[PDB]
Amino acid sequence: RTTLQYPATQVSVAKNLKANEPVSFTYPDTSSPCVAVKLGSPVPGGVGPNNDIVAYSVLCTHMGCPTSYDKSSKTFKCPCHFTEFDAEKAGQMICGQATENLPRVLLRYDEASDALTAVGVDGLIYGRQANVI
Amino acid sequence: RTTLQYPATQVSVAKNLKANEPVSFTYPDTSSPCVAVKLGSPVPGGVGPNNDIVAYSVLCTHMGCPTSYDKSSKTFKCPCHFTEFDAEKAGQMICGQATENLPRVLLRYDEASDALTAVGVDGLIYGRQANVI
Amino acid sequence: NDRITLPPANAQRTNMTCHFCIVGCGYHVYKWPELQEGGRAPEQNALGLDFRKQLPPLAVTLTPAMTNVVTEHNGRRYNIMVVPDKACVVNSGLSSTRGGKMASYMYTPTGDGKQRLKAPRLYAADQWVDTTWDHAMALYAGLIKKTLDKDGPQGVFFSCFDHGGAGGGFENTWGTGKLMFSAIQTPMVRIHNRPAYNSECHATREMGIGELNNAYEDAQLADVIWSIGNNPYESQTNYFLNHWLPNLQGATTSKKKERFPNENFPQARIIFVDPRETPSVAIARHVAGNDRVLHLAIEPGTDTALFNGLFTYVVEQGWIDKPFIEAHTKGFDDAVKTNRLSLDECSNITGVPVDMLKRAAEWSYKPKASGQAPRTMHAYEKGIIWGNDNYVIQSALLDLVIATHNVGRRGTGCVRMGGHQEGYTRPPYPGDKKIYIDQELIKGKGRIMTWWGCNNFQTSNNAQALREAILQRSAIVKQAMQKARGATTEEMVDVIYEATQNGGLFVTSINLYPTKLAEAAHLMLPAAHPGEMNLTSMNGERRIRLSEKFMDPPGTAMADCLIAARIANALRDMYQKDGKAEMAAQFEGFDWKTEEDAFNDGFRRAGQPGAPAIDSQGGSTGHLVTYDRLRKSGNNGVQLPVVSWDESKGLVGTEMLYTEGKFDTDDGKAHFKPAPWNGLPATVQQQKDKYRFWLNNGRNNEVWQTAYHDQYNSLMQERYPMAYIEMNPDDCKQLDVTGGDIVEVYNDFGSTFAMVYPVAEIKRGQTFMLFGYVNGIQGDVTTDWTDRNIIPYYKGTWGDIRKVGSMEEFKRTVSFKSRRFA
Amino acid sequence: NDRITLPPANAQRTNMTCHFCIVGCGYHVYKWPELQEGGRAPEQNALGLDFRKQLPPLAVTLTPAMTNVVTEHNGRRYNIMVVPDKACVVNSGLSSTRGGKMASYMYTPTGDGKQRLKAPRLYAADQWVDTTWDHAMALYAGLIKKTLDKDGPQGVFFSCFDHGGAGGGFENTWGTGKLMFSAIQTPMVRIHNRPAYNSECHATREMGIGELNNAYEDAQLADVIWSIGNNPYESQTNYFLNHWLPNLQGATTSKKKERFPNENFPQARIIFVDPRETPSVAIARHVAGNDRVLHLAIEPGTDTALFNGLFTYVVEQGWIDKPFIEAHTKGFDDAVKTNRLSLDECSNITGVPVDMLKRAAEWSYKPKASGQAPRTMHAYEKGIIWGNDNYVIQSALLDLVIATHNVGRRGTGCVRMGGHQEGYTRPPYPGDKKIYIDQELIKGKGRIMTWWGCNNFQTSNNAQALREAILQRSAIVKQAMQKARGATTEEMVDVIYEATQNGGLFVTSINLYPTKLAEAAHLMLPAAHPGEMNLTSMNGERRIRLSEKFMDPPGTAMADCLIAARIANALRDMYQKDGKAEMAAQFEGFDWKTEEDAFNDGFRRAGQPGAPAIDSQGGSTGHLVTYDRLRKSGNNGVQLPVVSWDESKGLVGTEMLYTEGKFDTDDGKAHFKPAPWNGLPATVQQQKDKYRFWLNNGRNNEVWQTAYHDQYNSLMQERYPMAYIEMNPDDCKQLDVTGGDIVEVYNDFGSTFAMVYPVAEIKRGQTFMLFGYVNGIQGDVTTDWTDRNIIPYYKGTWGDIRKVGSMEEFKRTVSFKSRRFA
Ligand SMILES: Nc1nc2c(c(=O)[nH]1)N[C@H]1C(S)=C(S)[C@@H](COP(=O)(O)OP(=O)(O)OC[C@H]3O[C@@H](n4cnc5c(=O)[nH]c(N)nc54)[C@H](O)[C@@H]3O)O[C@H]1N2
Ligand SMILES: Nc1nc2c(c(=O)[nH]1)N[C@H]1C(S)=C(S)[C@@H](COP(=O)(O)OP(=O)(O)OC[C@H]3O[C@@H](n4cnc5c(=O)[nH]c(N)nc54)[C@H](O)[C@@H]3O)O[C@H]1N2
Ligand code: F3S
Ligand code: F3S
Ligand code: FES
Ligand code: FES
Ligand SMILES: [Cl-]
Ligand SMILES: [Cl-]
Ligand SMILES: [Cl-]
Ligand SMILES: [Mo+4]
Ligand SMILES: [Mo+4]
Ligand SMILES: [O]
Ligand SMILES: [O]
Repeated sequence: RTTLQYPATQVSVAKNLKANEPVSFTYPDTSSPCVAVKLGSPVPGGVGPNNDIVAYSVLCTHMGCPTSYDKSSKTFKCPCHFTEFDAEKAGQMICGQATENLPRVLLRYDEASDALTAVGVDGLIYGRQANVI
Repeated sequence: RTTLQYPATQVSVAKNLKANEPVSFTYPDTSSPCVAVKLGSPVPGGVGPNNDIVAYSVLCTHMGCPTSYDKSSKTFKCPCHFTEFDAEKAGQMICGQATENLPRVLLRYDEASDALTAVGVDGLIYGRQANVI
Repeated sequence: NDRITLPPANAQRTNMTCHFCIVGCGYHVYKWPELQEGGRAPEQNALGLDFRKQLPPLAVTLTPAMTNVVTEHNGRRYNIMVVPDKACVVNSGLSSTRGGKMASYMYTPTGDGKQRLKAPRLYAADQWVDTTWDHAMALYAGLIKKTLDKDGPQGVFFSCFDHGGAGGGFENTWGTGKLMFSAIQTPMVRIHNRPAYNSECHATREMGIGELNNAYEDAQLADVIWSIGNNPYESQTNYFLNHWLPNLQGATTSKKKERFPNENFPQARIIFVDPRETPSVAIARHVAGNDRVLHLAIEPGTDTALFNGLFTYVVEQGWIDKPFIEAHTKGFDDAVKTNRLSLDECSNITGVPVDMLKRAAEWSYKPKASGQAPRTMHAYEKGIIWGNDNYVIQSALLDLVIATHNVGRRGTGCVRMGGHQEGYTRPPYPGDKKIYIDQELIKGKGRIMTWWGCNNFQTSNNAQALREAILQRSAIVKQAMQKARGATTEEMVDVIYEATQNGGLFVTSINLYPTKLAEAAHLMLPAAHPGEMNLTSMNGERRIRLSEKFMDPPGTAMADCLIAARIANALRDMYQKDGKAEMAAQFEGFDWKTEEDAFNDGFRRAGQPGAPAIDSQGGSTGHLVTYDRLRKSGNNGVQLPVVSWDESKGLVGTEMLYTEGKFDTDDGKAHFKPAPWNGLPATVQQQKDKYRFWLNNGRNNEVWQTAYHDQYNSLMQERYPMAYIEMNPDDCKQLDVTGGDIVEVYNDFGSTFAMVYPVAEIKRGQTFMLFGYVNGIQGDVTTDWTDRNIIPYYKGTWGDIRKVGSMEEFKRTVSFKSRRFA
Repeated sequence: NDRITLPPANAQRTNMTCHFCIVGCGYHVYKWPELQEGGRAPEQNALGLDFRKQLPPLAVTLTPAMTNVVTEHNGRRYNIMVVPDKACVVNSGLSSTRGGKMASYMYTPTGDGKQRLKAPRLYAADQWVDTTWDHAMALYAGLIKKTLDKDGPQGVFFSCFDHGGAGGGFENTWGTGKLMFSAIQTPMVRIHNRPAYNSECHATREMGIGELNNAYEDAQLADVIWSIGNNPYESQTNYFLNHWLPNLQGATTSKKKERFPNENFPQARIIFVDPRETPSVAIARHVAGNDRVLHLAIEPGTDTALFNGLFTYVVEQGWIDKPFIEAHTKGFDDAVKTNRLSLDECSNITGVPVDMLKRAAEWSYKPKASGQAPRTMHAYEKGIIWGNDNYVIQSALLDLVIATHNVGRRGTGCVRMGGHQEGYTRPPYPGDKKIYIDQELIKGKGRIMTWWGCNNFQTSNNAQALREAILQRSAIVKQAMQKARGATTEEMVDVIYEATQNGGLFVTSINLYPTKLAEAAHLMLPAAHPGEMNLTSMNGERRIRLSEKFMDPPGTAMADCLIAARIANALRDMYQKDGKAEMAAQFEGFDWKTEEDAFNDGFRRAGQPGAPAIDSQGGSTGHLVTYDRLRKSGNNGVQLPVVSWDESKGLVGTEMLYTEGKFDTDDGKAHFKPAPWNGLPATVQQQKDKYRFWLNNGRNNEVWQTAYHDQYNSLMQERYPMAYIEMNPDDCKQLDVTGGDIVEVYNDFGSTFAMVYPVAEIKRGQTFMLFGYVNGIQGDVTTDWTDRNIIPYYKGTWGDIRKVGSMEEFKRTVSFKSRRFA
C-alpha cells in the first residue's frame, strides 16, 4: 500500500459555521491542530453550499510554531519568523521563510447530512515523518 | 516507512562467474526471475573486482514475457514485441515498445568473502504493484 | 521507483484514443483522488487484476510512466493511469512506447509537461513576457484587420495542421478551416507537413480510389502484404503487431478459410519496397522466415520503374482480371503502352534482380491453384509519398493494383498506412492556385504568419533557407517594436505593420510548448490536447472515436477550435465597431462555448439542408454521429461512412470501400494513368553528382515527431540526446568515425549535425538520419524540389559528411547496439 | 505529498554553506542509498530526532523541498537531505526560504534542475546543437588567439562574477582572474553587477575602512543598529533573525553587561534610512515597538544630505570622540567645513522632520549616562551602493561614523550587509583606466564577449540598450555562419572573425542554465555549483568555510576554475604549435586536476615567497588555511584574517577589524572626506522632470537574484508568475489598476512590464519593482548614469505607467496580500 490511512473525523455541520469565524479541531490526531473557516466568498477547492469552506493545519511549515488566523486579512500568521500564508489561495506563502505552503485539510461536504468531515491532508504537517504517525 | 523491505539474497561468489556466462537466480521471490553476468569489461555501476558484474530482472517491462540474454550482443531480447535492452547501459531500451528500462538488481560485492548479494531493485518489475509482494 | 498506486474499484474511467499515430489504439484513463488507492485483490481495483501474486505475461501493460498525479484548477490532486483497452479491436490491449507515455505527457506543474504554454506570451521587442488573452487578441486581430483592409487576405499567411488526433481532429480542423477559409478568406495557407494547400494522394483520388479504402481486418485476410516506402513496426506499430503478424504466424488462416470455403490460402507472405533494410524487414524475417519475406531494396527514387516493370510483366503473363478491367475501369490499353518497361530494364533501373521481380509478381498476382487471384494488400507511406514524384509513383502503383483487382476485395486494398490520425472537416480552399508558401515567405511576402500546431523550423523541406529568412524577417519586427514607449495597441499594430512594409514579418505560434519557433515568434498562444478537451478523430481504417475530457488544461490554455472562435469574434467586434457590416458578417458563426459546438457546426452539418459547402471525411451521414453515440460505441467507435443509426443497433458503418466496383469518379470506373519514368529530378541529381551520401531520413520507433514532449523526458534524452545518422561501417572506418562521434552533414542546401550510429545493414554510400529533431535538424539538407502539386521529395537528397569530434558522454551513456531484432 | 524518507543513523554527512546570500548559513547534506531509510526512534536516524510522536516547534526545519533523489554518473540513486546546522554560529539552525530549497535545486534529470547545461552547446548559424568540449575549446581559444594576434587583448571582452558562494568563491575567482588578467591580459572586463572593473566601496576603502570590519556578534552587542539602503529581513535574513532581533528582544543584554560591567545598556533601537517602508521596518516595529524604531523615509537619492546634516549636528553638539579624532584621524576640520549643513536645510532636502533627525542623533551618538558613547553599528547596502553617487554617499556616512568612533569598538562597525558571499583571490587588474564595458559593446567594440556566471540581459543598468545591441551584433555572426558548408574549425574562426569586422560579436556564456543569454549566444559551456564541487567562501563577517563535494555534476559540467584551466591549456597548446614561445608562456600555470589545485595556487600563495602579485581577501596568512583544516573547523570555519594555526587549537582568526585605531591607509589614520551635495544627476533629473513615478527596485525575500533556479520551481512560478510592481492604492485607483493587472513601465531608456501589486505603505508617486526577473526585466528603465568610478545609480530612475490589461489567471492564482507583517 502506497497511501497513509487517514481517519474520517467529523468537524461540524456547514450551516453552523459563521462567515469568517474560525473553528479549531485536531486532525489527523490530537497533536495536529487545525482550523476550518467559512470564508464568505467562493474560493477554488472551497466546500459547502457556498464553496467557501477551507481548512488547514496551523503548524507553521517553517519551524512549527502555531500560526494564528487573522480575520481581517484571511491569513495565517507565524510571529516566530514572520511567515504569512493566504487562506484564500490554498495556503500560498505570501512572504516568509517556509518552503511549503500551509497544508490543506481535505474536507468532504455531505449535502444529505450537512456534515463536514476531515478526510485527508494535502502537504506534509510540520514535525512529522508522515502525516499519520 | 517509505521503503520496501527487500531481502538480502546470496547469488554466488564473484570468482565463480565466467565472463559472459549468465547466472539465473530469483529475486526478490521465486516468481521474479533474474540474471547476473560478468560482462568482461567495466561498466558504470558494475560490481566485483573488475567492476563488470551486473544483474537484471528478466521479465520484459512491456508485457512481461521472459527475455533471453544474448551473449554476442550483451543484450536481453523479448521475442513477443521485439524489445531489446542493453546489459551494458543499465537496461537502456535499444528499440522496443516498453516504457521502462530493464529493472537492475542491485548487487553488493563483499571483498572479505567474495560474495555477491542481491539487495534491492532499481525499477519496477513487470506485473506487480510493488517489487516486494 | 518500485511501486504504483492501483486505481480503486470505483475509480472514474473514461475513453481515450492514443494522441499520436494513425493506428489510434484504444486506451482507458482512470482518475481518482491522490490519497486513495485500490486493493491488490482483483475485485478491489479497477483493472480487475490480481496483484496478490505475480501476474502472468501478457496480462497487463503497466509501468510508472503510465501513471501521474495531475492538479486541477480547483487545486485538487488526482492520480491518473492511462492504459490500453484490452477489448478495443484496433489494438487488443497493446500499447506502443509512444502511447504508453501518455500519462507522463499529461500536464503537471512538476513533470514532463512543466514547460507547457499556459498564458499568452509576447516578445515585446527584446524580451519574452506574459500578456493577457484580450491584449493578444487585440494585437493579433488588429494586425489581421489592418492587413485585410489594406492588402487583402493575401497578406495573411498560415501553416496549420490538417490532421487528426492530438493537435488535430474534426473540431479543430473545422474551427481553423472556417476561420482561415470562410472568415479571413486567405489562400496563403500551407499544411503542417507540406508547403502548399494540397493532398498527399492526388493521383489515387483522381483515379477514383480514396487512400483509406479497407479495414485493418483486411491485413488478417491477405495472402500477401506489400509495405511500400514504409517501416510499419516503427511507424504504425500496433497495426503491424495486432493484424499483420498474426497473419504471418498462421493465426488467421481459419478466418480466411471460413470466409472463402473454395479458396486455397497458402502461408502469408510479405514484400517490402524500401532502399533500406529496416527493423520491419528484420522482424518480418524473424517471424515468417527468410523464404516468406522479399526485400526489394530498390535504388532511391526508383519506385515508378519498379511498378511499371511489374505492371508490364503481369499484363504480359495474363495475371490480371480482364473482366474487372472491362466492366469497371478506363484507360488500361493506354497505360499498357505508356508504362511499358521490360524486366531487364526494370532491374537495371531499380537494381533489383530479375529473379526477385518475377518472384514478387508470382507470389502476389499469379492465380492460386483454386483459380482466384491472390489477395494482395498494397500499403504505402512516406517512402513514396515523399518519394521521387509523388503523383507519378501513385499513378504507377495504382495501375498495377487496379489491373490485378486488389481494391474492393477482402484481404486487399491499396492504402496509405497513415501518419497522424485523420480528422478533416473544412470549407473548400478559397482559391484555384497552388502556392508554395515557404518560397513566398522567403521572397518576403506576407505581413503576418501563424504556425498553428506545427513547427516547420524542424520540419520544412529546405528548412535552413526557411529558418534563416523567418529569423531575419522576425528581427526587423523586433527592432521596430523596441522604439515604442507607452504605445497603445493600435499604435503597436501600426509600428509592426510598418516594419512588415520594410521586409518584416509578424510571427505567431499556437502550440502546447514554445518550441524552436520561439526563436522567431512575437506571439505565442497556449493550446489544449485531448483529455484536456474532448476530441474526435479516425484511424487508418476510418474508425471514428471520441477521446473524453478528464482534466483541466494548464492555466488559460484552450482548445484550438475555441482559439479560432476567439480570433473570429475579436475580428467581428472590430469590424462592427468600425461600421463595416459586410466584413463583420464574414466572421459570423463562431458562437462556440465548447469543442462539441465545433463538431456540431462542421462534421455534423456536412451535406445538410442549408449548410455551406463542407469537405468532411464523415460525408453527408456525419450528422448521425454525436458525442453521446460515440461514447456508447466505446473505443471500437464506428468505421466511416456511417450507414445507419438507431437506438437498438447503434452506429453501423462501412468496413471496406469499392466492393461493388463503383469508384469515386464521374463514370464510377477506376481510371488508369500514364506513369512516365524521368529519373531523379534534376535538382536532386545535381546534389547526387556533387556529393557522396544518400541522405535518407524518417522515423525512429521511440521518438514522436518533433519531440515536443520527448525533449523533456529524461529517458528519451538519455537514449537520443542528439539526432542520429545510421551509417555503413566501412564508410565509418573510411571517415574514422564510430558510435557517438558527431558529424556535420551538408550539401548546397544546408548543413546540420548528427551523432554517428554504425549500422551493418546500411548500404555503402547510403545513410539514414532521424528527421524533425530538437538537436540536429535533418531537413536542412533536403531540397526545394516538389512534384506537380508541390509535394516535396523529402527522401531525395545527397550530401557529404565530415567528422566534428568524439562526444565522450554519448559514448558513455548511449547504446549504439543494433535496433534490428535478429 | 505526505511523508519523507529519514536519513539512516549511519548516513554520510557533509558540510555545505548556503549557495546564496552573504550570510552564509551552515547546512549539512545527508546522502544515502535510495532504497534505505532511518527509523523514527531518535538514535535510529541521522537527525537524532524522535519521530515516534509529534516534534515540538523549533526542533527541526524539514520539508519535502529539503530532500531529493540524485542519480550519479555510475547510475546509482541516492536520497539527499539538505538541512540547517543547529550548531553553526551564523544561523543557529535557521534556514531561509532560499537556502531551504537547496536540495530541490541540486541537479536531477527529472526535477527543478532538469534543464541544467550538460554539454557544450553551439548555435550553428540557425540552430542549437550539442558540440564536443574539444570542438568548443578549438573554436573559443581559436577566436581568442586570432583576436590576440590581430587586435591584442583589447578585442577580448568579459563580464565575470567576482563574488563568493555558488558561481564564485576563492577557487573560481582565481581561475578566472588568472585567465583573464595574467594569461589573456585583457583589461576589457566588467563584473557581474557593475559595468567596469571597480569596487562598490572605493570611498570607505580609501578612507582606511574595509567594508567588512566586524563580527555578526557585534549586532548582538550594539545599543543602536542603523540599516541604510537595506531590507535585511528579505536580503540578509538569518543575520537579521539570528543576531539583530535577539538584541531588539532583550536576549543579549546580559552579554553586553558581562562584557562591560560599568556601562549602561538601554533597550536596543533601530534606525532605517530607506525611502520605502519595507517588511524589515514592519517586523522591527512588531518586535521592538514603534517607539524603538525610526524610519527615516528620505526622498530618493538624498542620503548625502542626511549624513551631512547628522555629521554637522553631532559636531555642533560635541557628540563626537575628540581624543579618537586627534590620535587616529586626518581631515576632520576640513570635513566639518565642506559638509556643513543645518538641520533645517537637511530636513528640506530629505523630507525628514527636524525632530526625527535630532532623535536619530540623540539615540545614536549622545553619550550614555555612564559616560560612554552609544555602540552604534552602521549597516548599509544597495540603497546607497547603487544610490545617488556611490563615492559621495560613503564619504558622508563614513565621516559621521569616524567622528563618533563607531568602528573598532565592539557593538559597532560601518559595514556592508553584503549580497553574495565573498571569495576573491585574483591578479591585479591589468589596465590603469576604468572602462564602461556595456558602452563599449553598444558602440561596437570587441570581437568576443564571454558572460561567465552572470546574466546582464536581466541585470545590466540601461539593460534594454544592451540587449538590443548584443542581439544585433550576435545576428551578424549568425548570418555569416549560415553560408559555411563542411568548414574546418580554422575556417569557421575566420568566418566569425570577419563577421566581427563587420559589426558582429561572438557571444559565449558559461553558466548552469541557458538563460535569456541563449537568445544571443553562439556557445554555451556547462558549469558546476557547490556540492558538485568543493568550494570555499566567506560571509559578511569574513568567516571562511569549505562547502564539500557530495555528488557528480550533470553530464560534462565542470567547475569554473577548471573551465578556465581548460581554456588556458587550449591556448597554450595553440601557441606552442604555432611556434610562439613567449605567448605560450603567458598560459602557463593551469596544470589543475581538481578545484583544490586552484585554492592552492591562488588563495594559498598570496604574499608567499616567489608568488606573483595576488589580491586576496585571505591576505598573506591564507596559506594557513587548507581544505582539511577547514573541514575540521566545521561550518563555524574561521574569521579572516587567520592569525595562527596549529594541531592543538586549529585555525584562530580575527573577530573585529580596527580595534587599535590603525586603519588601512599610508599613515594608519582614518581619513575624512568632503561630501558635496549636488542634487540628483542631470540624466536622472531629466527622467524625473518628464515622468511621474520613482521606479525603485530590488529584492523580494522568496526570489533569488535572476531566478535561474526559481524559474523552474512550480511553487515560485505559482507565486510570482511575473515581476511585480508595488504601487500606492490611490495611484492604482487613478490608473484603474488593481492586483493582477499588467502594466507597462517606461521612460526614455526603455519599456518593461509588471503585474500590479497594490501596497498601502508605498508613497504616492513612488513604486517598487522586483529587479532582474525572468518575466518583465526591471533594468530596461534604469539610466546609463554612473558615478566617478562607473558605479550605476540603479535606484535612480523615473518613468510612466500604463495599464495593458487584467490578467484574470493572476487574479485567480496569485496572492496580492500584504508582505509587511502587522
Ligand atoms: N515512432 C514514430 N511513429 C510515427 C511517427 C513518429 O514520428 N514516430 N510519425 C508519424 C507520421 S506523421 C508519419 S507520416 C508516418 C511515417 O511512416 P513511414 O513513411 O513508414 O516512415 P518514414 O521513416 O518516414 O519512411 C518509410 C521508409 O521510406 C523509405 N524510403 C526512403 N526513400 C525511399 C524511396 O525512394 N522509395 C521507397 N520505396 N522507400 C523509401 C525509408 O528507408 C523508410 O524506411 O509515421 C507515423 N508514425
Ligand atoms: N531574497 C534575496 N536576498 C538577496 C538577494 C536576492 O536576490 N534575493 N540578492 C543579494 C544581493 S546580490 C544583494 S546586492 C543584496 C541586496 O540587499 P539590499 O540592498 O538590502 O536590497 P535591495 O532591495 O536591492 O535595496 C535595499 C533598499 O534600498 C532602498 N533604496 C532605494 N533607493 C534608495 C536611496 O536612494 N537611498 C536609500 N537609503 N535607500 C534606497 C530600497 O527601498 C530597498 O528597500 O541582497 C542579497 N540577498
Ligand atoms: S499506442 Fe499510439 S503511437 Fe500508434 S501504435 Fe498505438 S496509436
Ligand atoms: S539560508 Fe541562505 S539565502 Fe542567506 S539567510 Fe541563510 S545564507
Ligand atoms: S516557525 Fe513560522 S516563520 Fe519560522
Ligand atoms: S512483452 Fe516484451 S516486447 Fe512486448
Ligand atoms: Cl516507467
Ligand atoms: Cl516542500
Ligand atoms: Cl578591422
Ligand atoms: Mo506525417
Ligand atoms: Mo549583489
Ligand atoms: O503525414
Ligand atoms: O552585490
